[PDB]
Amino acid sequence: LSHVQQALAELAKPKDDPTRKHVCVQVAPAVRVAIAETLGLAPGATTPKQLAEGLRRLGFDEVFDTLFGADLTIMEEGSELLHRLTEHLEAEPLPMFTSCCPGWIAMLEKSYPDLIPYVSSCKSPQMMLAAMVKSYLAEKKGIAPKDMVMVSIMPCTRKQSEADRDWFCVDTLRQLDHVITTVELGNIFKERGINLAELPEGEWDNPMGVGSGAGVLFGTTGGVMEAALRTAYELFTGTPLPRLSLSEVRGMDGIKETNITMVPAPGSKFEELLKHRAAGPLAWDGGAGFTSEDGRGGITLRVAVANGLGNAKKLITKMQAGEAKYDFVEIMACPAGCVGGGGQPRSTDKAITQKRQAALYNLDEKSTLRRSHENPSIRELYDTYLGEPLGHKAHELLHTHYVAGGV
Ligand code: SF4
Ligand SMILES: [Cl-]
Repeated sequence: LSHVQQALAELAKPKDDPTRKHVCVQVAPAVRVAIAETLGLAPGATTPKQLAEGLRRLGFDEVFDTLFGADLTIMEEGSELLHRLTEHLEAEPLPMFTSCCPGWIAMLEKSYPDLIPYVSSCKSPQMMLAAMVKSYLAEKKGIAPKDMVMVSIMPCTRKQSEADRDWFCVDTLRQLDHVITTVELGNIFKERGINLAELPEGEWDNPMGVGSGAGVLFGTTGGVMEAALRTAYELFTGTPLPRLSLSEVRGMDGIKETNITMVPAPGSKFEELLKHRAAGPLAWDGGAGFTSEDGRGGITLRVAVANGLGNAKKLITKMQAGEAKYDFVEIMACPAGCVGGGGQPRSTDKAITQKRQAALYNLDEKSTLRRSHENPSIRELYDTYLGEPLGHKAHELLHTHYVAGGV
C-alpha cells in the first residue's frame, strides 16, 4: 500500500468506528498556491480556507498550516546561528548550512560527509510541527500518540524520505506518518468530485489545541532563512532587518548572495566580544569584519543561496578552494525552490513558478513583516513546554543529526 492509500484507509473509517484513529494534516504554502492548477486554474485561484475546507471534507480531524512548524524552525535556527556566531566571536563551526531540503541532506550525507558538522541541526518545518503534535498536543488532548496519524501535503517528492528517517519516532510510532504531494492531493479531490474553487471558506486548526485560526500571525517572514537571519541580526544589533534582496553571483549559475553589515547594540555582550578579543574542509576565515576610527567594530554576514544540486556542488568546490567566502548558506535541490518542486503540477508556462511565488501571499500580508518570536502560540509553547530554544527539550524534539554515507 502506498502512503496515499494508507492515509485514505485511515480516513475511510467512520469517526465513530472503535478502531478509528485521530487523523490530522499539515499543508505547505507551496501546495496551497499550486493546488488550483490541478483544476486547470491559475496559481492562487483557490484560497487557503477553501483548501482547509476541502481537507476537512476528506475526513481530517485537524487541519494545520505548516507555517506554524516554520515559526518553530525560525526560532531554533535563528538561535543556532546566533549561538555559532557568539562562540566564534569569543574564540558547531561556521559557515553554517541550512537543513530543510532533504535533497541537500541526501547529497550531504553521501557525497560530502565531511561537511556534516557545518550543517544546522534543525529539523524541517514539517518535522518540527509533527514532533510537536505527537508530543505537546497529544498530552494536552489526552490522546496516546499510537492513536494519531499525521499526514503532510508537500510540493516535494523527497519529503517522505525525510519523514522516514529512523529516529523521527515518538517516545513503530512515527512523528510524521504519510506525505502526499500537491498533484496526488489534487487527484484525490477530482476523484471524489470535490471542486476546491466551489467550496465555502473553511478554517484552520491551531496546533496548540486552543483558540481559533492557524496559530500563526498576519503577515510574512520572508521564509525560514531570511527570518533566521533576522532573529540573529535584530538581537545582535538592536535594529530591524528589512526584507532581503539577493543578487546573482557572477560566474556561478543558481547562486545568489547578500552581505549584511552588523554593528553590535551599544552596551551589549556582542559589543564587548568584538572589542575584548580582536585576535576543517571549510576553515572560517575569522569572518569579514570592519571598524571605524573611534573603534565601533562590526561584522559583515556573508550569505549565499544555491538552487539546485549541480549548482551547489560548484559552490562547495569554490568554498573549499577559498574562492567563495560565505558564513551562512542555503541549499535547495530544486532550481525554482519549493514552488517548483517535483510533486507540483506540470505546466506549459515557462514562468509558472514566478506566478506561484507571486501568489504565495496577498499584497496585504506581503506588506506586513511577521516575527516568529512574537507569536503568542510560540511563546506559550516555549514558556510552558519546550523551555529555551536549543535547550534539552527543544533539542530532543526539534533537532536531529546526520549519518555519513547516508541512510
Ligand atoms: S527545494 Fe525541492 S527537493 Fe528541496 S525541499 Fe523544496 S521541493 Fe523538496
Ligand atoms: Cl518542511
